Amino acid sequence: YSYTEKKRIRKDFGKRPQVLDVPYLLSIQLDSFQKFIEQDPEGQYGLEAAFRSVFPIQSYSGNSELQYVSYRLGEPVFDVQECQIRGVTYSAPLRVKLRLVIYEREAPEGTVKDIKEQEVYMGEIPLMTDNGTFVINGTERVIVSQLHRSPGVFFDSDKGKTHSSGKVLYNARIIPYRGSWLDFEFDPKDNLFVRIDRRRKLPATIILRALNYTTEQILDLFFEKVIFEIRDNKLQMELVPERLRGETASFDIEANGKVYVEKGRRITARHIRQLEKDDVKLIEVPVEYIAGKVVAKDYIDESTGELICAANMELSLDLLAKLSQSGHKRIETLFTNDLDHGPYISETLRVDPTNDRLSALVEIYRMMRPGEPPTREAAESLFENLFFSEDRYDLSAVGRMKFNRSLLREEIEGSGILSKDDIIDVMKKLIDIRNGKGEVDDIDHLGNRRIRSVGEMAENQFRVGLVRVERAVKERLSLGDLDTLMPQDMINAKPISAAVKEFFGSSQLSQFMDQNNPLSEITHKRRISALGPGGLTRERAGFEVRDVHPTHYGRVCPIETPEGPNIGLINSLSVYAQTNEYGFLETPYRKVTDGVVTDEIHYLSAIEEGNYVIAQANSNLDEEGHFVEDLVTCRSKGESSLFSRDQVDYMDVSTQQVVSVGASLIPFLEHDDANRALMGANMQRQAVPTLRADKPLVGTGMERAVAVDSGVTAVAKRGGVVQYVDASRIVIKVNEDEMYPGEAGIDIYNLTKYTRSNQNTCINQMPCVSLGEPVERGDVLADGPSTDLGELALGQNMRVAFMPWNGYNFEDSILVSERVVQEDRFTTIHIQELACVSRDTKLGPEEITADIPNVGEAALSKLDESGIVYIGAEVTGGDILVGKVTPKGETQLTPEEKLLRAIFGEKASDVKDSSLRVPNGVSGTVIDVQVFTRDGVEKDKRALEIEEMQLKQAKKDLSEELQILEAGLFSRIRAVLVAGGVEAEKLDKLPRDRWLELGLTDEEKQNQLEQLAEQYDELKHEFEKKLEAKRRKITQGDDLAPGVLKIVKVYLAVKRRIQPGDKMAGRHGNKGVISKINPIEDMPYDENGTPVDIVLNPLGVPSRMNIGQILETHLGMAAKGIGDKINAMLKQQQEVAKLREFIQRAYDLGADVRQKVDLSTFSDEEVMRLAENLRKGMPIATPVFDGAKEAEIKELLKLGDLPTSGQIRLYDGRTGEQFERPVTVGYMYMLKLNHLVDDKMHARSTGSYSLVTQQPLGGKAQFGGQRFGEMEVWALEAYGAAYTLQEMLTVKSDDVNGRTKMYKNIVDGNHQMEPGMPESFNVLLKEIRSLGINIELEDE
Amino acid sequence: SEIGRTTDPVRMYMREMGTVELLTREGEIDIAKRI
Repeated sequence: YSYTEKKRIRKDFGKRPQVLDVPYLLSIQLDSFQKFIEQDPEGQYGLEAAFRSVFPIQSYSGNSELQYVSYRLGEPVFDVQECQIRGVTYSAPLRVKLRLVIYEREAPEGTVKDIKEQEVYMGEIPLMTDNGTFVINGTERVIVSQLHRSPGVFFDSDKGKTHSSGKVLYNARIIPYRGSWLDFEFDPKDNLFVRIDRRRKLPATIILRALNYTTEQILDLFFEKVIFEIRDNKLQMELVPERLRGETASFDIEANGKVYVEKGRRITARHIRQLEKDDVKLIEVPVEYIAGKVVAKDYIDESTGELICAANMELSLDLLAKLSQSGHKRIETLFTNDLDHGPYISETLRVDPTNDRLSALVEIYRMMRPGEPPTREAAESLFENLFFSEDRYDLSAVGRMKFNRSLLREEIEGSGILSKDDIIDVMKKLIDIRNGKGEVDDIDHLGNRRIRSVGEMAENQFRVGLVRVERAVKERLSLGDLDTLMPQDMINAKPISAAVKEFFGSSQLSQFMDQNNPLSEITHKRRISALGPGGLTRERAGFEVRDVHPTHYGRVCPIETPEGPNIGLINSLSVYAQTNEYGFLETPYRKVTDGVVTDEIHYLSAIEEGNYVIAQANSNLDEEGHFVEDLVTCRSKGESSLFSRDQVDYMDVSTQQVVSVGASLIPFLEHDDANRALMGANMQRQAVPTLRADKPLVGTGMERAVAVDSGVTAVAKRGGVVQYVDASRIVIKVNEDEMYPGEAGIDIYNLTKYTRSNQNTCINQMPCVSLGEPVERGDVLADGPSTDLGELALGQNMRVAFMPWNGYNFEDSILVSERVVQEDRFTTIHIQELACVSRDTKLGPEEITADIPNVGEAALSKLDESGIVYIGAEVTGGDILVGKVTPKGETQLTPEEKLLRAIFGEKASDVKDSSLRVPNGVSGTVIDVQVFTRDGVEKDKRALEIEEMQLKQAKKDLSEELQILEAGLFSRIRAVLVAGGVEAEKLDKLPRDRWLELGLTDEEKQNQLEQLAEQYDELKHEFEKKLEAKRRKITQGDDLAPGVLKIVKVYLAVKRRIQPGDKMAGRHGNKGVISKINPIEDMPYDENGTPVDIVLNPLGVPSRMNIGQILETHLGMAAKGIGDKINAMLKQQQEVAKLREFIQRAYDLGADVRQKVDLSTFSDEEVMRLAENLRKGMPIATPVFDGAKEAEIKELLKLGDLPTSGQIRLYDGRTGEQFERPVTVGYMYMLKLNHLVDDKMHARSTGSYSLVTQQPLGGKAQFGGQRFGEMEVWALEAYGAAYTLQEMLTVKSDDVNGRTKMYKNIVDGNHQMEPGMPESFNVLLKEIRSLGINIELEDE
Repeated sequence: SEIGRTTDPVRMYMREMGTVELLTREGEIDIAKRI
């Protein structure tokens, strides 16, 4: 199957076959950043697009231009490990070829005088590591993807939340990628209002007159003309029949025959249809009918010439009589009715004050720049630069796509800027929606929300830096220094460096990497955030953005979200969800062509997904592919219903398509309530890696994917044979099948040993392979933290009993056996870094030294002659790690201590002890010491011995890899020499190196031999210069901060054993705190004397309906019951026939399960290795929603000779008598969370105080006080505790004189306070007087 | 009139500053002659 997976095969209970493999889980980060930094031959993505966005830069002249040729990312100075050690960003220099092209003064062509083309250095770009992280100032960071509103036009409303009448008021919003917002909206009186950048609203026809439309052109845009072609008399009128739909009958219609409908009867469809049966075109209308209609044109006379009636005036008998003396043939009129064609545009032309383009531009100017007198040129340029300038407005390719798609346009390409047509179409569609011919958008739809990832946010910030340098380059080109300067004199790299440095280090989406376990890391990298620059604020994010929308299905997990103030604002990508080329989340679906469900997979976005009927993955289907049922459950439109088997278009590709990677790891998630499943998904990624990793007995099968797709393991790049395995390195001799020609064919994997994560946990890699073992490509070679043989192992398998035990598991407490502590099951290694910084002070430099005043020889016992602790020293709280003294002066002795030193003659110290000590309560081992010394400071003996050790280690590592690689080359040479022209015993007669001097008969043989010789010479001279690069980077000085002379970083390794107060949890939201650690003879025990490891309360189960923790227990007892059997067969030393038979029974169990494990294919050695890996319980995979059924759990309990009830008879360890009912005993996967009570417990009697107010400081890092806030003060006021309160306010926090008096009174045994005024009240009085206000205490 | 419409002292300054027109090469000369 593999070599790494048939070591220990997890028994799969899933029944649906897997059509699509779970993708690479970190594709989001890696694909986004690859689009950022790769060389795009077109200008679509990344740095190329950003450079072409601003270049060519042309000055306010025709003389010169700066144009862009190419870019290039140089090699990083330090690699990622050196960057983490030295505290510097892992980045690559950006070298850009620019061309300063100079045009001469006077030509119709403006041809070139010369071009000065050279490479400028603009900034360093932080490089993403192999696993999707950035090392920024030494720490690994993750740039979280952003769910933001897509650019485009969005039609919305308020539903009766205005005007107190329940009237729904619609609006349209054009949101660009970059530029000003453009809102149209309706007022409660149905007038259209434009509003730019959320400012005061103008009537929407003002923006129509800023465009060159007259009122006549506006009226023909937004209306259709009722024509009165009036003959000599009788008022003839044009009519199309659907214009009298629902018309109020102002007159009886007689034409082409007599009356159809008399007065007092409104027009229904039969009347329109019989009138068009009569094919009526011309109708005689009364005079009172046209009185009130609105003329659509400017009608002027030819007698005098001036205006008879203007456009958009309500026509009357008087004005029609006026034009009748002028004899007009046709008079147009706006067709308006109620509820099908509204008057809103005319009723808006009546409210605006503007009458031409200049007045509209001026009103827009007064709105945008108030208090600034508008000139015609500024009023014209403000509008033209608002939305119609490429440099100020970008409705991007996604914004143009969503814009055209929202207005039902065919093309999805366009300009980034608005046009007259775009704005008119938006107004027309808002009017349609007002007139009932459309519906408002759902803005929480995931067709309306878009993913913006690190490679796009980084590009945006780079373009920001590029325009910041573009203004200065355009300013420099306007100067007459133009013939002697190169392009690297006008390019300033510091603004461009600052933009990307600010993004990568200071963004809200640039987050300290969650590095508790592998699941923490890949959950952080697959995180989507609505927050961030350009997103929401968590304080003003309402209830509806924090909701599970129907479009989240398959794209965003509905379960994995944090529980606090930002819930539904931080989301997690689903397992199969990927991002469109436009940034929209899509999810894969199987195509259902003829009722046959095909293996053809289409990725559908949330807009496309709603068009189709999509069957569930719980839908059964026969061998040929057809549904075995004929009425399938599907989602058609965001609803879900039953459909016929011929209506379905797609099917879900998996049952875990809907959940994230974290929720995919909870077995029996379908039996857990969704709140508790949310808690379990959130707590799985707080688990701390224990000493030994323990696979889950009950997993889901996503464990291998999680452990491999994070970079915590060492995975075989090419297959081979383990040539040398060792706790710190694996050396693979690659198979000849996978070797390139001219290559040693040796893969070397250097394992990470005991380094600290971002969370101060331990990152340690241990090899899985043994010596000489065959590996295939993609096999796990070394386990990371919290992985066991390449499976993600976050916790330990604990034998739990669900029963109340004497109140010790009351209210989520957990009772733990003492055997759990003896066996070090939840012991975790934590690594602290502690820095001692020696600086220049004004009194002189601080000095790292072992000669410390007021410190005995006992406290300097584990310091070397340089004053630094030895490596390996077992230290505890208060022990000096680095001895340091600060020079001081002017001790200003009190007369009493002056006499004290006169009597005993003891000099005062000119230095004060400023040493680095172990924090109190922390007791660890010094495992590493790093000394960073400034240039010009002399290295002490410790820095020199550390650097000598580093140089020997660099030379040793390089000579070791050269020995390995040249051994590989010479094995290949010996193999190619006996492959033709055999020297099989002559080769061992020749000296080793001069096999390279053997001219061979070349069919192809001497070609390979000579490229192998060339490869060997290049390996030797590559080692030779990597040695000098290492040596120069070791002996060089450190770029420390200004003022810092040296830094000594000590690394403590602390083994933390589990103790009462440590938070423990299951994967089903069953958290709890250890209350007691019980002796083994006190724990409940079964008939065989086996005690229970952990006793959990059964009362936490039925109200918090996480039933999956019971099933996981029942299955965990079954799984272990298999191992308990296999173990027995391995202790009785049974034959391999019996072990093979029983393990085949155990793997064949299940109701039509999808996996087939045939052990007849296995050799006896492979069966025995499997049986040895299954003797601690057979691991079991229970896919989410596709898991084990309870009947299969009972069948497997029956196979292990256990009660299928899951409940056994337990005895009290203390009395020996039965508990009166059977108890659910089994195995649950427990996790130790990073809420350790060592980090939480803090106390303080007195300490440091703040400067301005003199109250205690904040945290336990500052040794601070507890906040006795306002509600605690109310609690004390509700009691009559006036003295307790008065000492909280005055004498414990702020009364400066009273608190030292209180200390002295406590020391004298006198528990009395002399309370004064709080110092913050004096601060308050002085701050109210710094206003113009005389606040004063009336001291009478 | 833009009086009473803005709070910005920069806009107020630019507004009252732009009410004086630039001088020619000849305007500077006879202002300097007046001085």
